[PDB]
Amino acid sequence: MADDDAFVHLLRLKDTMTPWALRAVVTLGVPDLVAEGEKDVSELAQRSGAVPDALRRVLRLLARRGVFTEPRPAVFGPTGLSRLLQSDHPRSMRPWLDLEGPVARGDRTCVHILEALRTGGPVHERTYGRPVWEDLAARPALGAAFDAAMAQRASWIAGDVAAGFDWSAVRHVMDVGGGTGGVLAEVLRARPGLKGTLLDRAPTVAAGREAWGASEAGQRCTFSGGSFFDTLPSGADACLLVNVLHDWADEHALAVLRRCAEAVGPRGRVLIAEHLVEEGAGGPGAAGLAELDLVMMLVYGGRERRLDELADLAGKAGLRIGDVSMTPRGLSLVVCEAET
Amino acid sequence: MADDDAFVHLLRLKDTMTPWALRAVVTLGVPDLVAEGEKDVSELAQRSGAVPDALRRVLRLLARRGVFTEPRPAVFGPTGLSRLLQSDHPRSMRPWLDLEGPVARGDRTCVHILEALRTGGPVHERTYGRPVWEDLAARPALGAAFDAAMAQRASWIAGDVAAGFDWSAVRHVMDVGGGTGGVLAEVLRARPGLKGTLLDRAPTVAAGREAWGASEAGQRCTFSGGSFFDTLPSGADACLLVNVLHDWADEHALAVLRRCAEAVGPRGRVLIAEHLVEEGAGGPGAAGLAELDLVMMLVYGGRERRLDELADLAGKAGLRIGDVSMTPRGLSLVVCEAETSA
Ligand SMILES: C[S@@+](CC[C@H](N)C(=O)[O-])C[C@H]1O[C@@H](n2cnc3c(N)ncnc32)[C@H](O)[C@@H]1O
Ligand SMILES: C[S@@+](CC[C@H](N)C(=O)[O-])C[C@H]1O[C@@H](n2cnc3c(N)ncnc32)[C@H](O)[C@@H]1O
Repeated sequence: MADDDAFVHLLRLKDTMTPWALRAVVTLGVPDLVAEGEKDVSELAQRSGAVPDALRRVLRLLARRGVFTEPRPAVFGPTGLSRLLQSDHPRSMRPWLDLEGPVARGDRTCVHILEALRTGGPVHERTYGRPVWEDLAARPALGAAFDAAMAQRASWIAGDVAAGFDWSAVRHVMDVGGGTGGVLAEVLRARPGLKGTLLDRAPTVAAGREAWGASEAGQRCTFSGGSFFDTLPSGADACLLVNVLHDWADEHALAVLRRCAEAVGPRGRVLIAEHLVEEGAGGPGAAGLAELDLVMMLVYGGRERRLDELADLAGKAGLRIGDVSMTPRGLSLVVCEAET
Repeated sequence: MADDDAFVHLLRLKDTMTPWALRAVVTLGVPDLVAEGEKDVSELAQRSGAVPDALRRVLRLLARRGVFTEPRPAVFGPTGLSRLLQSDHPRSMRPWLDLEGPVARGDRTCVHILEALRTGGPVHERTYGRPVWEDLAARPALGAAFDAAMAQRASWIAGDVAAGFDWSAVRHVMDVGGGTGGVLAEVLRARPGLKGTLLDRAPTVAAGREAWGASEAGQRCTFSGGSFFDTLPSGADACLLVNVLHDWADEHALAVLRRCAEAVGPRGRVLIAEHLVEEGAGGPGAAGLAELDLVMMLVYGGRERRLDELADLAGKAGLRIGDVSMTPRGLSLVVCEAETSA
């Protein structure tokens, strides 16, 4: 009749084999290997690095959850769900579940949540020896993979941010923590007379240059490698913070906003774009954001924030909330000017 | 399926924050703390060992999943779900989720699942320094907590074992690997005429002696400390194996069946009570059993087995599979006898 069984509900929540069965199978590329059709375990185990027995058993669980079909014993075919796990797929989940990549690799922190509760700080260092940014920097290939994954998210959100802000009284925009520059590229091409500056890590900006630095919009952008905890390049009236504040704890997220305020001068405008948490939660939107927030606590030192917490940071960095809007999709867009 | 529906369902499957939030919060005793009613985070944080902000954010994820209530910001209260996580509770799930206890401790092995596909064998040693049995033996407190947690699963299935078998042909049963012996005890007083023996480790059985060795059932039961891989005690005409084979890789599980086949002699019984995996997809619990099988692979060297995986193992010990009937509660029961006859 209805969904009233508290015991069953608890069984849904406590499963930890399924999420790591899932991640592992994506890492070993089984969605790709079965995309064509039914494949028996001997074959799937050979191509990936796997023991046939173990893989049979891991796929059996995931087949009980509808990720794979098993029409006979030890043969596994594709489903609507496995389509979404393929590299092939337009909006693929692969970069977020692949343990080769840095994003899913950070989910190994889940086992250290107790220490995270004791110290109130991140546990990426406890899992891997160094905290997230340090070891993404010491392993460039991991850093490149991080940047490529983030570029997939940015690419979806770009056209919306470009439209979502007013660019009339803006002559030079700085994308601070802008990744490969997917958002800035859109802003500039949408507004032919804008100057741009991509500020990020050196190999990140350089990979961004290769991608679109030759294009019409690329010509009107300086690709400036560096750190946004230091002083920023001068002469930007607008600074753009698209999904960077939630990576950082309160003192560090503050320091970024200070450097952005410093960079834009008085009556300069710092433009923030995040998904913000909302007190009286809701269904799938708020639950997903609360999950993501624990990823921020464990991997990074960060946090998803409400509008009012964002306001407490802006006030301590000589800024004030001007115009809060929202993209027809849920991404909120806040413009901040200077005080006095 | 179609894209968005598939997408929704995948999000449920991929979530690793929730199940560790849940285990963290159970380890800290937050369900006990809110049993009386709403508590502020300040008090929860103070009474757990926790930073308030860290705990708050953990609790609001679990709030959106229905484990706790949050009626105003930063206050958390009990639910039907949290009631089941109290130590207090009769059907309590705390021992399966408390990371200070041995069961949930094993769940940390999930992060090394790729290594387990690489080699095939367990990764408890990779995670903790020793394989599951050896650091359970090296930490007496975990050893008792394991036996207390296994006795709770024994408690809910012992009635079904007694009525599920025919004890008429039996004189002296021996519950091999039987734990504290909740399955033997319910067997010995539901059948007054029988004798008993409980083989497990010495502190496991001496604790079982303290629990019910004084009772009327316990007077007829020899509480023997030992190892079921070595020669079993002499003079039983049946051996009982209640959820003991799924802990062991084929080769160790074989050795256990041989000692059971040897101990009873010809015209004896080896009675096996296990949850068996089905080739199709059962329902429900094939999902749950496939979940458990992955724990058995990662933590222990073990496996959930089909009837025929059992048949092969009993076969190689000179046993055949006789009667195969199933409990209402879903447990398969099989009487094994000597392979070759008359
Ligand atoms: C969430 S990401 C990318 C956000 C970007 N708007 C996007 O969606 O592609 C945050 C960015 O901050 C950058 N970052 C981290 N620490 C930094 C530092 N000290 N200086 C400059 N950039 C940094 C990362 O390299 C990354 O590109
Ligand atoms: C799954 S449990 C037993 C379940 C229990 N009979 C019940 O019905 O709840 C596994 C048993 O194997 C036992 N065990 C582990 N190593 C052993 C050894 N060397 N000798 C005897 N028993 C051992 C454990 O103490 C534990 O009681």
